[PDB]
Amino acid sequence: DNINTLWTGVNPTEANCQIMNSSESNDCKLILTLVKTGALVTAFVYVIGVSNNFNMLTTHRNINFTAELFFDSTGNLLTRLSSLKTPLNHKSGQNMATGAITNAKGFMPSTTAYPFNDNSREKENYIYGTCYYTASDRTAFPIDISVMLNRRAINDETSYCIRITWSWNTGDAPEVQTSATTLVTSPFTFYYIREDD
Amino acid sequence: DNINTLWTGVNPTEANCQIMNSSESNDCKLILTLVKTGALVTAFVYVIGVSNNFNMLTTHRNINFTAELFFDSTGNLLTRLSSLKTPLNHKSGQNMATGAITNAKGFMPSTTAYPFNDNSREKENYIYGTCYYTASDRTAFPIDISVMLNRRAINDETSYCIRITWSWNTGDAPEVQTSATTLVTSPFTFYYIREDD
Amino acid sequence: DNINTLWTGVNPTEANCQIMNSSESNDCKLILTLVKTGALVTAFVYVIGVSNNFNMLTTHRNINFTAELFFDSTGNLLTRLSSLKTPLNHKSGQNMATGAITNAKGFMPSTTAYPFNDNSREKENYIYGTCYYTASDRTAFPIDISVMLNRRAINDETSYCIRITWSWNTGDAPEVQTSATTLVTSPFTFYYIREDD
Amino acid sequence: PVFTQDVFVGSVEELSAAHTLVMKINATKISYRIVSLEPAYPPVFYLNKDTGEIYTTSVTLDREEHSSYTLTVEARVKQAQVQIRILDVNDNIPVVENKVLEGMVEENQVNVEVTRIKVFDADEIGSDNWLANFTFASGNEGGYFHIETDAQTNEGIVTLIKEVDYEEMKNLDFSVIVANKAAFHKSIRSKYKPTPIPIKVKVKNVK
Repeated sequence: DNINTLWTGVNPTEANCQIMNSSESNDCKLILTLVKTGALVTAFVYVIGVSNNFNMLTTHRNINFTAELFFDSTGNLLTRLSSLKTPLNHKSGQNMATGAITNAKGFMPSTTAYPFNDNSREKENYIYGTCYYTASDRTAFPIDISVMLNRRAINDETSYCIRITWSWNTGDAPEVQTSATTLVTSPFTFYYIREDD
Repeated sequence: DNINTLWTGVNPTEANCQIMNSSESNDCKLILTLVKTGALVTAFVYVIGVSNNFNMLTTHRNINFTAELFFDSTGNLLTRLSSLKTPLNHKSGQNMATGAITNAKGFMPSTTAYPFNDNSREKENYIYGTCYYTASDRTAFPIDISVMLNRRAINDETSYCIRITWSWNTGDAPEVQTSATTLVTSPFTFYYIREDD
Repeated sequence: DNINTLWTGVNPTEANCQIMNSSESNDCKLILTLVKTGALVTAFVYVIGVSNNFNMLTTHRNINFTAELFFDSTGNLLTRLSSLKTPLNHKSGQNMATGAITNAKGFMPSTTAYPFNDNSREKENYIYGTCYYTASDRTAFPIDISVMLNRRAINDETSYCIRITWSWNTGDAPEVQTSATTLVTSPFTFYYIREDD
Repeated sequence: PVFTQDVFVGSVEELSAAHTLVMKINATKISYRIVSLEPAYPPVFYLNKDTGEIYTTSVTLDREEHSSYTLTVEARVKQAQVQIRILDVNDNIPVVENKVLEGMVEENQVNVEVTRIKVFDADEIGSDNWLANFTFASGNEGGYFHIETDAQTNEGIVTLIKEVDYEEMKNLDFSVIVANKAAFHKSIRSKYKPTPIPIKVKVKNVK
């Protein structure tokens, strides 16, 4: 039943994404899992900071960083534009099932449920939620998550778009430079209606 | 594999539920999906505004409205009593699979888990959540959701019941009389225990 | 299909767990359902009070109580050490299926995503959420849930850990001595990457 | 049709849920309609033209905004008048209006007022939802100060019933919590944050 999962795999050895635009190389680990549940897709996403620039964000009061994933008509990840520079694959133990993928489209968000370039239905393309950052003092700091599905496609080859924007705006940063160790968020689980296989 | 879904379809052509009893006809689209996951059922629900009387609710500080689904002993929706007037069915692409339904009883709340007319276990029939509304200014507006399961049967043909009550109470209405376009709620996903097939 | 569920059952006749250390016997019923969903496990947990000392927790303004589940290398529930004193099993109707289990290992938290004895990845072992306690006057008091996965093993035989702590610190006590009936927490659902079968 | 009464009276609770049967217009097919509504805004009542039962709509009622509604109705001509009074629910927390609270006690005095604490509640005046119930959060464990609720002004009167020793330099400073006499409605319960308001006690050095 491994064919029904599409994930980046359990914690990879090296950084696998470029979220912050200031970083020149892979700066953190984006763990994203997609599981088919009948007529929906359950997404299970979070981040693990790697680069010092990304980890330092916790020492700031007003942050907002976005991971953008794009997919073509076959559901394959467009690495050249998507932040997650490593393609998604099926489950094989705790790793990616190195091999060809055919039903990637089945995991992609439905365009009928979530239309492209239609103002009247815009509000159908937004999901919201909350994740938590565990502080070094054993306290949970909220972090807003805004998910945009499709809506806007930059180019011709983009057929599906998933933008996950993490944000937080407080009066006291979760950590201080001496206590900030790594920016890790609790897994965020959301659902969306999936495109036909 | 499509039998594991019972949903209203994706963006029905016309309104499919009369959520406001004051409305002379169907006034909003209730997008609801039920998916079997082993011992649980995942329900995935949201609302799209159609009629002007329902669309104007965005302009009021305090609002509450309930969508009620009553199902008979064989799991079929009693349209003449419920807010949503179209019988559910399985997935078929992004539409409803027109055909007879016999396994609907598996998508209904379990009678042993959510009892009828039993005060000692009354509290077991309550679930809660938070939807979001996308304001015209690109800001999230929470809406509290209370989902009651069974717990009362209006008439003899009601074997199962799901009541979804949306509501908000705040000091400023999310919109104003000029900016309101439509009332679309961000998806809500909840779970419950399912009865034997 | 029934092999994909691991639950305590629905409303076991007698109390099956001991949360409060002060209790000399089982003080409540812990309803837990773990369901395989691709590369994840969907956990669905709540508690129903039985003993008077447990139900009286509804009268205190600040409360907290923890359920610790420890599993050996094969996933069998260590009754002697855990808080749930009834071994988990598969689904048979609305009850536990009496019989041996061999695929329990698949349901436990993955030892990779949630490693033992590692401070650097510590933050990745915590999930956070909120449930609701419904009052006798029909309120909804939020209960903060903190879940920790296998990030510490107290004994040698422990191979998987799941510690779920409920807490609240509110303004007015939910119930008074006369109105207090039982402590039933609204269902809490969370997700965790599962260990390889 | 002929109405059975020129003036109908009904009542509904504040924050009533949708489609709560408010009342019933009696007359004796009979087709009803709402001729006029004062203050006409928002549309919080619905008249079933077939049965004549006035319900509440999805627009939740709000008493502190509108005290009562006046409907002019017709039946199928004659016009009838209806008055619908909204019944208050304790859905607004009291907020302590006075800020700098520094009482001045006189040494070795009994049955004397220490100070006054003004309070504000947006709930209906005179009802249990409006009166303030005061509890001593701290600073009066020794049983010196007693607090009462002046319902006329909804004010917490703090008085003294024990002789005090100035030379003892008794730190009589205290702090209180404020809550309405009736239990809060489910809307704001679990949102109630009992932040204590302190009050300082000053002792006169009687010679």
